[PDB]
Amino acid sequence: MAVEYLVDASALYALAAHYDKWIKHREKLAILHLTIYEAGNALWKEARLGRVDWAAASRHLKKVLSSFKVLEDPPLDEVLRVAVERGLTFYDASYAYVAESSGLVLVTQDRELLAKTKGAIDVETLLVRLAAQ
Amino acid sequence: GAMAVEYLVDASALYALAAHYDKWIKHREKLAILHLTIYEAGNALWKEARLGRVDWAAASRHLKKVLSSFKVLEDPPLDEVLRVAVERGLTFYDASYAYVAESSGLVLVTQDRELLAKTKGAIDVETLLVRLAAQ
Amino acid sequence: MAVEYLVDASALYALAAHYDKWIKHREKLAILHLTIYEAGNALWKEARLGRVDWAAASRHLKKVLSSFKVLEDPPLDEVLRVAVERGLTFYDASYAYVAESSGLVLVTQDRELLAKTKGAIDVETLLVRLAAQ
Amino acid sequence: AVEYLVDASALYALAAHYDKWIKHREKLAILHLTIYEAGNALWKEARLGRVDWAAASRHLKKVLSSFKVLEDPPLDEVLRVAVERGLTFYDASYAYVAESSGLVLVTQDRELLAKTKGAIDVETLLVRLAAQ
Ligand SMILES: [Cl-]
Ligand SMILES: [Cl-]
Repeated sequence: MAVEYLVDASALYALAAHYDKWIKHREKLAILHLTIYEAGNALWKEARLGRVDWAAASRHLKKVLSSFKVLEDPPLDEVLRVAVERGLTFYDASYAYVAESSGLVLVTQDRELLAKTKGAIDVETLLVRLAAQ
Repeated sequence: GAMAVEYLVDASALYALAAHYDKWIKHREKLAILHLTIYEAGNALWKEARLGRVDWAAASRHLKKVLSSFKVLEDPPLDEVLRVAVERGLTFYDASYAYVAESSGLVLVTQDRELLAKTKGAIDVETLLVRLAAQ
Repeated sequence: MAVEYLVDASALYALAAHYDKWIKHREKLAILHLTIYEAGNALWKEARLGRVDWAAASRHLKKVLSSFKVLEDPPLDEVLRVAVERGLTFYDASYAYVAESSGLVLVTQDRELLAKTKGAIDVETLLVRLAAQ
Repeated sequence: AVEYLVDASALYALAAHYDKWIKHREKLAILHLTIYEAGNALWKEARLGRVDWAAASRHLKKVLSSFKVLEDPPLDEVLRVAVERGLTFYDASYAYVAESSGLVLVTQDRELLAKTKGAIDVETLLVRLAAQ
């Protein structure tokens, strides 16, 4: 119990393939309402370019996302400031803001975020940390 | 959640409405947005700031208040939306709106012509304003 | 003209892994100027997401793009008309207009563009055709 | 000759200040990309209700045609500029050409103004032409 990591869309995407390795740790994981849509839009672009099992895959992504705790939305107010100050998009900035102000570890697969978010790690790093418990 | 909601407002509409507070404020219980709406409105203001909007900060505070006035619905099932996306040739983001409006029997208010076309019962901000003026 | 096919970003991106299969038919393969940027952006997103071999891969992509002939830019007002009438992005509409306008076969991996561009085909269909020659 | 490389956000604003720069056109160039980005912005406005999109598309055609068009950069290079300076491949494309070509990047994008040596905005470009 008690959230420790905030997972963004590219991290969630990577994680969907290691279900077993982390579900037992699902209590330490969270996302934003935003992630659901971003994961969806990414699955959508794949179906647009030919992914055949998009439907089945769509069900599995749904199951993966259901495993996570969902945090409250950050104030648009603050996020914009962080986006303007760090050269991030409003989307990425939302994760950086919530992670730092909430004292959480931001798991992302983006190189820009890892570098502009204090304490940010990648999916792999998250895995070693979880396996060590 | 609530139930006095008749309209689902999207980012493009919300943005237009932001400059017509008075005409709809007293009807607020009738309008709703999705969580996604918060980020989309933000991303739009963000782009203006990136392009040199002087008052982005002040404007962000205003946009914030405007958003606080709306009821926020629950997130839709991912798979359903993806299907609507694929079927009507919409982005997953825009399909989230079409699905929720039609699934809940709500009127989608959008400024996007494509959405108006593929979402049954959808109206634009102007149409929304007239309907409110008469009630 | 000897050119028969207009290849877009999604087509071009896949084609890059079947170099030998089309390189001999190259003089029948063309792209738009936009194609360069779109392809570079796709690789960029991959690097932003942790693609280690992005330095070397960008070189392979350059070579790939160099094998294609580059068509002249379409009229903005025409491309917009198509984008608005068929519900396509301006970028996508470009390919639709040029291909149909020039009597070429649009090769796209985008279901949306296939369904909306008269004669459009996918990469697989392109290969089988070149195979018959 | 060419002195300034104008991107999409800049090209778009300048389209309202035609008389202020035509006579200076030969000093103005874009990328092939600039055509697609401009058209995509008008498309968004048309999608969002703009009524005079057809007419507006013609004026944009004329404006865009008044600019020389540089050769496409080595996808090779550009990518590097973008990874290092945290830009997108599109923006980086402009930072590369202007620099590697000793041109002054003209952009309405704060992020680019700051990551491209000697880059200036629309207003800045307009005061200069006023002088010359
Ligand atoms: Cl960025
Ligand atoms: Cl679309």
